[PDB]
Amino acid sequence: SFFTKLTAEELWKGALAETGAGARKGRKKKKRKDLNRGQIIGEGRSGFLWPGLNVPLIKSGVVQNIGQRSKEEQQKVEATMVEQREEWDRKRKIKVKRERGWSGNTWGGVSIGPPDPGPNGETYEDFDTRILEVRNVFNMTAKEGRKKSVRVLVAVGNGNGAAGFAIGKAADRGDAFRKAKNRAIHYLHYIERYEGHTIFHDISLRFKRTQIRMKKQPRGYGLRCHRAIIT
Amino acid sequence: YYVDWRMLRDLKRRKMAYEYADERLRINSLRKNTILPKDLQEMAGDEIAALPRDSCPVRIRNRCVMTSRPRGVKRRWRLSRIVFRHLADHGLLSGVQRAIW
Amino acid sequence: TVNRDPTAAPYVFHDDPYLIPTSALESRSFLLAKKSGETAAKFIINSYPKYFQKDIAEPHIPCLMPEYFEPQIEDVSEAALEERIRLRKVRASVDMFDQLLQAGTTVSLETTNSLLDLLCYYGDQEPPADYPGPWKAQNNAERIFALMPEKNARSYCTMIRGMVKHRAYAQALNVYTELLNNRLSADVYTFNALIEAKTFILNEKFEEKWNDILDLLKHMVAQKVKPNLQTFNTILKGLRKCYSLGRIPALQILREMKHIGIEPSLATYHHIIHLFYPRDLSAIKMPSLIIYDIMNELEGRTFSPQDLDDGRFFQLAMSVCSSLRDLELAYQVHRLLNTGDNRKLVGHDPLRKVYYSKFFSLICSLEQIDVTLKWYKDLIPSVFLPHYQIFIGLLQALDVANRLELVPQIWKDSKEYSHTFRDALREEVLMLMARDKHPPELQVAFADCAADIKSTYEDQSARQPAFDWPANPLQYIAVLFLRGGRSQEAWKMLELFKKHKKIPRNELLEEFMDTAKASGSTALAIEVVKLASAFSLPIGESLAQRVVMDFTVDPEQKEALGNLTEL
Amino acid sequence: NHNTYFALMGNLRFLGLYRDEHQDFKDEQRRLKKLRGKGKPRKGEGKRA
Amino acid sequence: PMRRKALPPRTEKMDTDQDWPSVYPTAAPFKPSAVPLPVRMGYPVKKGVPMAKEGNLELLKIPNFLHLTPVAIKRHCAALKDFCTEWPAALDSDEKCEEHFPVEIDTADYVSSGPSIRNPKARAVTLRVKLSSLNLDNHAKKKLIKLVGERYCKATDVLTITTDRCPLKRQNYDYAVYLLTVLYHESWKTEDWENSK
Amino acid sequence: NVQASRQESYTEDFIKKQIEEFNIGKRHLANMMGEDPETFAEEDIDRAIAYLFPSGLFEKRARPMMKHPEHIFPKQRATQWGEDGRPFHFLFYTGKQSYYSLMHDVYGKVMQLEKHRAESRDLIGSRWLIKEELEEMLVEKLSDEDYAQFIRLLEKLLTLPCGPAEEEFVQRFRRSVTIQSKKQLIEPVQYDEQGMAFSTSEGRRKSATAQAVVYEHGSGKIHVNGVDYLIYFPITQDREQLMFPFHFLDRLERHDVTCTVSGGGRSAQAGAIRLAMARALCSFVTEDEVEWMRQAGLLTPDPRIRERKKPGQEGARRKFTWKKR
Amino acid sequence: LHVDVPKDVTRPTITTSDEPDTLYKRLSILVKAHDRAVLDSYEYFAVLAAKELGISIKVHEPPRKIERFTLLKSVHIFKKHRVQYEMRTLYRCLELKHLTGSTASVYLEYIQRNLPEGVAMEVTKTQIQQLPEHIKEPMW
Amino acid sequence: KNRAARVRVAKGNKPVSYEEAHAPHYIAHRKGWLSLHTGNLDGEDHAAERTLEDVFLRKFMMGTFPGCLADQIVLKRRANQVDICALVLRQLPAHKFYFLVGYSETLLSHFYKCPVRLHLQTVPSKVVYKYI
RNA sequence: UUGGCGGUACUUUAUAUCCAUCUAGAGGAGCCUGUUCUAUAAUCGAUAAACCCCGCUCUACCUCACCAUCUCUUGCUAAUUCAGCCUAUAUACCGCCAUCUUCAGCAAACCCUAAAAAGGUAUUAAAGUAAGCAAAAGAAUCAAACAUAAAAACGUUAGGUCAAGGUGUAGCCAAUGAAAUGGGAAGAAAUGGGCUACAUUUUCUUAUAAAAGAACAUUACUAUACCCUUUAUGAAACUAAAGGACUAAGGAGGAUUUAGU
Ligand SMILES: [K+]
Ligand SMILES: [K+]
Ligand SMILES: [Mg+2]
Ligand SMILES: [Mg+2]
Ligand SMILES: [Mg+2]
Ligand SMILES: [Mg+2]
Ligand SMILES: [Mg+2]
Ligand SMILES: [Mg+2]
Ligand SMILES: [Mg+2]
Ligand SMILES: [Mg+2]
Ligand SMILES: [Mg+2]
Ligand SMILES: [Mg+2]
Ligand SMILES: [Mg+2]
Ligand SMILES: [Mg+2]
Ligand SMILES: [Mg+2]
Ligand SMILES: [Mg+2]
Ligand SMILES: [Mg+2]
Ligand SMILES: [Mg+2]
Repeated sequence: SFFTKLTAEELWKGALAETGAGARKGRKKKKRKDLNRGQIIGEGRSGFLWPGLNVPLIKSGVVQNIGQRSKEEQQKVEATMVEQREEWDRKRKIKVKRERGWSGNTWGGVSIGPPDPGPNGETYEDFDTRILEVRNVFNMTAKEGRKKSVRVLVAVGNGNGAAGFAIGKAADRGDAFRKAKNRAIHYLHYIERYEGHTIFHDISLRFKRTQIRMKKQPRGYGLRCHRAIIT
Repeated sequence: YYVDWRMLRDLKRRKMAYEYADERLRINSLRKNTILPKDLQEMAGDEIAALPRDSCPVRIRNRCVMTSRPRGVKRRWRLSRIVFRHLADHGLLSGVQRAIW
Repeated sequence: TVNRDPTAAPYVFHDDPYLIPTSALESRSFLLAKKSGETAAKFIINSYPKYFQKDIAEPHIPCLMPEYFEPQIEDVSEAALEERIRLRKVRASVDMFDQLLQAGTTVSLETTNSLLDLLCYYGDQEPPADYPGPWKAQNNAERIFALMPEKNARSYCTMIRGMVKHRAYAQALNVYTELLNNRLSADVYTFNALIEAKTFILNEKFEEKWNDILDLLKHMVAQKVKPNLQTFNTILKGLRKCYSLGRIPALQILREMKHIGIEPSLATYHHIIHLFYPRDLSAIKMPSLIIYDIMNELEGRTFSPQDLDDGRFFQLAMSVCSSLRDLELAYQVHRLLNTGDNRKLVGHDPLRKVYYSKFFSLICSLEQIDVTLKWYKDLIPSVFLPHYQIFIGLLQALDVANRLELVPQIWKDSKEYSHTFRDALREEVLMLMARDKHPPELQVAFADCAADIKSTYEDQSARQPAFDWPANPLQYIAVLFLRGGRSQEAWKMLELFKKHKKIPRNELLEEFMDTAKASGSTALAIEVVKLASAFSLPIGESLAQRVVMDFTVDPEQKEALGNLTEL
Repeated sequence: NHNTYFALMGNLRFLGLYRDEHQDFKDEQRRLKKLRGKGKPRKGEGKRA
Repeated sequence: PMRRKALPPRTEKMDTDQDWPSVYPTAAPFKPSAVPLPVRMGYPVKKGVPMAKEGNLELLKIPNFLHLTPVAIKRHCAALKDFCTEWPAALDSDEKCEEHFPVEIDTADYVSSGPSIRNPKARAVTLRVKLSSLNLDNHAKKKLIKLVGERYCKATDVLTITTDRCPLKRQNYDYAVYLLTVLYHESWKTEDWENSK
Repeated sequence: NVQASRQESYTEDFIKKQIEEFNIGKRHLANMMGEDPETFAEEDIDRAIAYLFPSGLFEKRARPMMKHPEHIFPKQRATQWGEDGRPFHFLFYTGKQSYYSLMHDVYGKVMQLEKHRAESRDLIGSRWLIKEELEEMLVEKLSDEDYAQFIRLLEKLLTLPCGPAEEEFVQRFRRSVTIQSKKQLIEPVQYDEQGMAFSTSEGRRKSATAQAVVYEHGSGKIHVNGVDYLIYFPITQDREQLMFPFHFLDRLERHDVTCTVSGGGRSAQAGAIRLAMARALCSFVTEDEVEWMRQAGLLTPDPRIRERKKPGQEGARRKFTWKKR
Repeated sequence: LHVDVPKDVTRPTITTSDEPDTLYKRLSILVKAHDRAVLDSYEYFAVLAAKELGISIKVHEPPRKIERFTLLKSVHIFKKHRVQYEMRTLYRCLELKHLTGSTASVYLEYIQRNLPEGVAMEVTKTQIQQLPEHIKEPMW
Repeated sequence: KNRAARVRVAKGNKPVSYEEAHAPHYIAHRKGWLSLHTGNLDGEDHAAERTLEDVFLRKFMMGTFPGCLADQIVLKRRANQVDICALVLRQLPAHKFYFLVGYSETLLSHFYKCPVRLHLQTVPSKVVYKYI
């Protein structure tokens, strides 16, 4: 019946099944598609031509009249649209370059860009941000049981002596990246470099239970340090 | 296409009752009285019985015109309670509002 | 009670800013799209009638039901032929008529005449229609006419009319001769076609030709047939060919029209005007005065459709007024158009825009600017969306009244009517604004207008790969910026003369120098010298010497200025 | 008349003057299902002989 | 092929001394581009003002009276005066009307929205006459009152005949007049069985 | 991840244009309604908009409005610092510059009164402004603790010797309590064709409504709906309810009442008459007596009416039996 | 229009017949609507129109009617939980007096053609006529 | 919890129109009725037939102007005249709207045997009452 | 560390509510109705609070989805190797709700911590801030208030509903589809809710609920059961009402439990 037909928004809402108990139960998956994407108003399977809707209203000074395409002409148009569908579908398939950090499946050592502009258009394009750890911590709650947050440790620096770090926590990873990235720009140390390429002297220290033993080295020695220290 | 095969059977019952309305009226009148001989009344009792069963107007059921629901219908709109609430709760019925008092 | 809304588009067009027709081309295109959508619905209704058959309207509305044009009577009988004739199918009716003759079944003479009417009127061709013609010697119409056993006056008359309609003048006249030989009598409609035939045919001698047409009129009285309006209108329409010799005959006809009791219609005067005021009239020195008498005769009268040339009258009358440069007469003609419902006879799409365009142009030329602006607001856009030349006439009128303060406003109006990118219009606006000096406030307003007209050139340049900045607009836009507190912008525009390789004019160059002296900026003064050197203008050297005396030049400036002087 | 509405709107959809989001949705589910090999069998050739 | 640009609203060109009846000659929907008023409608959000006219569905949902303004109604009624006819001056009171026109015929019309103009209630007609206006002898009035039963009201002395049995209103109207004529003539007739009361 | 429309703060040029469009709106609305623009007022505007845009929405905030921009647009708090960035007020960095600027003044006043050194009830029947009113005066938001402290400081000022300057100051924060006149509205005294005085009043109990017509002089003859009161009211308790008004004022056998009660039952009709007689008898008693009636319950309408039944419940309050488990 | 104005606007032809005109002693117009404000605006338009044509009019508000019904809120079970709906009808009665049949047709057309959407009219004309000529004289 | 015609809260990024924002209990209080006919007034007939026409007329306009509707349409019945007032986005060219108006009017006048008119107010984009 | 829990103390608590107080009930009899059980060739769903006069504001045929028998095979539509499916999964969903609940929170952007898994209040103030949703306000019950309704976020119960309709996946396509006719039974059974009675503040009659005259324990009170007649609806009485007699049990109900400010 024509009266039991529902709109596209309501059809995809049910079919996708995003809302529901499945989402909280961790449940490739079906992909929403727009069916009006390539459809032109006035174009039908029968191939009629409607002046002023899907064809020119006047052609070479002649007022057009209603017409229909031949079976051969319509078959071409139908096949042409089928091709245009394949072209659009292929676009989604493409996967493009990114750079891995310390490992392919880890965020550690991945550049996420500069911090956001400041209050008075203070750009930080000369600063780069690097991820040092991404953790999925959990807090038990009565409402949700186990609730998950993303704790991200990032570092920032301009490669010219100024650097800082911060931790950002959120429920979404993208938000934790923004929080840490813009927080770290507020904790910028200035580090003294001997001739711009090394530390001024050997440095040994213990921070809590971590021990670090740095050594001053000549030019061309390169960075021979923990991957995080290299970052 | 109608909503379902049940609405289709109901539609045919409604169109066969309209065809047999005068006939079932004239014959049934001969039975609903005490003025005519009982022999005629006993015979009219069978002429009305012989008519097709779907001519009988008590086999019609009022169903929601849009969902074909047999019960829960409101006769002024011919819609089920579920369909009526969807149109009413969206401001699409002219003058229907929620009752607060 | 209600009158036309002066600030609204015609009622046909949708009342939305996005859907209001900006130009005259969109006006016709928008209506054709509306008519096209109406035809798309009527096609679906007439092709799937089973879905448009339930009738829920009390009283019943016949005009909202599906139409059926194909015969539904299958049996081959005189009645079935009558149906096809009523439906106006020409080929199918001929087949069933021949089949009736093949069987030999009787066919009524009246029914046989209804077939000839359809064939004669449509000239053997199926009625024109839209969905997914000379007379032919061997055709169904003439063949059926011969097969007819019994002939009557109507039968011959139908042939005479159909032949004349389909340009068979010579044959039609021959058919009339037979009607006289049979001693039958023709009707008024047939006499009108015969007169239309003699006129269309080219006769060597006018005097013979006129005496022939009169002979048809004399036989109209012998046969006790009284003439109608069309009869006289047809004769006058024929007389428009002989402008010189048709004047005395034409007046006599109109006098005879009143004596008979036929009332001259707007069409009847449309022909007398054409005959007395030729469009290609070399003798404009002393035109005729008849137009004044006609308007006096028709003053205050109301007219109704009674001919097919009634619409033509109003468009022609205004044209004669514009030729005579009489604005009082134009008001009388327009005043006649407003009486009663005469507005309905202004004309169709081709003639409606000519009448008002001719009318408004005459107002601007010969009317006070104060009144001219009243007419401007009333007619536009409600009546007609004018072409750009109308605005050039309005702008020129403002210049002649010394009211150039309104030129910026006219520009804003023009943009709504799709003249934003019109080169001719943009050049007129800038030219008048920058033709002479003005008080500071007016110059500032003109400068804002000049900036707006500059944006049109700029946006057009960006969109189009190949764009040329016309030289005169560049001078006008630059001068206006200097005069209106936009000198900084004018210095940037100085570079555009070199980018587009346009030769700066001597006046503009010295104007830039005058402003520089007041500013006291030697650097800016030297900038003018740079451009003069580029185009090798002779005055450039004199201008460089002028800078030397106007400003104190630093030693660095002396070297830089000397280089440019050498260049 | 449910037959008039369902038929009339179907005819309009084939003329390009009406768009049925529901039908276009179903037309693509059938297209995809046929590719997967779950399409409707032909009559008389069902799984049971 | 850039997108089309909408023109500025035509309210900008409207003078404050315009002929508004011409702007809205007949009932039309609210057009924000034709109504030169800064009207706002909508329950405002916190720290917000009511919504503006452009794109306002609530203003569109209103049956506006812009076409009916005090200036229009007076200009309309001035034209409609030629249609009207003058009530006879002599009939200055209701009692005066009962004297010369004792019969009251009630007919009802119904106006609704829909494709059908048909209403079942429009056929009914009601005749009301006072027995005092009728020329009735002492015998006749008693016979008229017994026959009509509850149609007669002693308090008001009014006979009410309501006829809806016939399909059309012209038939029901003629039937009620017929019912009165038969009752009147029958009331005057005296039957022999009446002597046994 | 905040992506919602920001506050569309209204600049002075914005509100200035909104006032020019409103001024042009009035001239058009006046021309539509055929009135004179010069005299057209806010009251006429509201009436015109209600005619031209009939809306029957119950909430009147949601109805069409063509009001002055000042009334609709909230007053924008002005910038608190200049171009150099220096705040205009010395208490800007407190976060409540206006609350603390006011508390600074009142504390300085208190100190001078205490250093420098009669009945304090200069104003009576007044209240301290509520927090919402104070917030408007300060053009800022306060907490409940901020209001409580402000009042305590103002009270201390009143305790101390106060010159006329202080009395004017504390006046600003005292709002005249519009104590309602909880007193009877005495009815007029009409006169009949005979010339006797009589008063009339209506009464409503439950669904019953009565219209009594007490007469100044009578022998105690009460007629209800043209019937006697012993006949109409066969129950003693209903007659006692009619006795209560007169017995209270010791006016038995001195008035003649004519009642007309329609609706309700026997008890609801006696109660409606009791109120109708009490309100009519007010015109024939002293003002001290009228207060005696009002304070004994004779002049108060009874608001107790039957409560609607609830869906899913046996009655107004009765519930369905909670089924055994 | 500032300068361009119609000259002699065409007006409909009204021809006086020789038939006598109907005489309506009363003419009650009961308008109904869900909205009170629409009735107020229509009442003003109708009363103004009557006063401009010379008709005598009175207006009152018959008591409003509210029709309420209950439905089941859930799609399945949960009987005790319901939802209630109501339809409100409001009335304005325009009682006209002493109208000829020509005045009542022009007035009713003018006000019926301007009847807002959602508004229903119930005209109740009360004609007054003489007695039937047969009834006038008793005939045996 | 009540789920009827309530556009639920998200994270402040969901634009909602005035019609969508208000739940059913605000009908006749803050928002009016989209259709106005006389068929639900007391002592009036043909409510069922007016209601069925509304359902169809709304589905017809959605398909005939696909993606071009800014808000729900408003249906106004006066006498036998039907008036459709639709807020439409300015996506389509101007001439296409003239075609669809002529088509949709003629088609619906021959389907319901009444005079049907289409009134289109074009908006630059959907009007957002609040972000919820 | 956070949550949860504790037959761990401490303080404050529910407002027809945990106990207590008050009134009428339920639990006993008779019936009406749901459910389970038993059972039938013969649906489905709900089935602790939050099912049990529930989906049904409603089943003699129809409704109907069930069982038995016979029959149809392009089998509603403009077209379609297509139509149709009350076929499985509510643990894929939309839609529309229940429950906590008239509970007071929820989520977004920030800021702070000798590091942060998380936490963030003190008013004579000690690191928290400023917007959104809910509550509040407002509107409705046509003066006023109060009250009652309505409203009530995020979540909890993979809560309810593939049988309102729609729909993802899987399945049937001479059958899991379509249609006709006839059936869908009952109970020494348990249980939930209702109705009526058990009487004297009662029974019958006139009245109008005031008053009066009779009745008043073996059938006096007391059968909406069974049975017997008549009427209403219908084609069909198997239904409902009204009379008639027949009349059995019941004598205020064990623990226990429901509702009412
Ligand atoms: K669900
Ligand atoms: K089957
Ligand atoms: Mg890898
Ligand atoms: Mg189905
Ligand atoms: Mg039934
Ligand atoms: Mg109770
Ligand atoms: Mg309790
Ligand atoms: Mg059955
Ligand atoms: Mg069956
Ligand atoms: Mg099945
Ligand atoms: Mg679930
Ligand atoms: Mg609850
Ligand atoms: Mg309130
Ligand atoms: Mg609330
Ligand atoms: Mg479950
Ligand atoms: Mg289940
Ligand atoms: Mg009693
Ligand atoms: Mg029977």
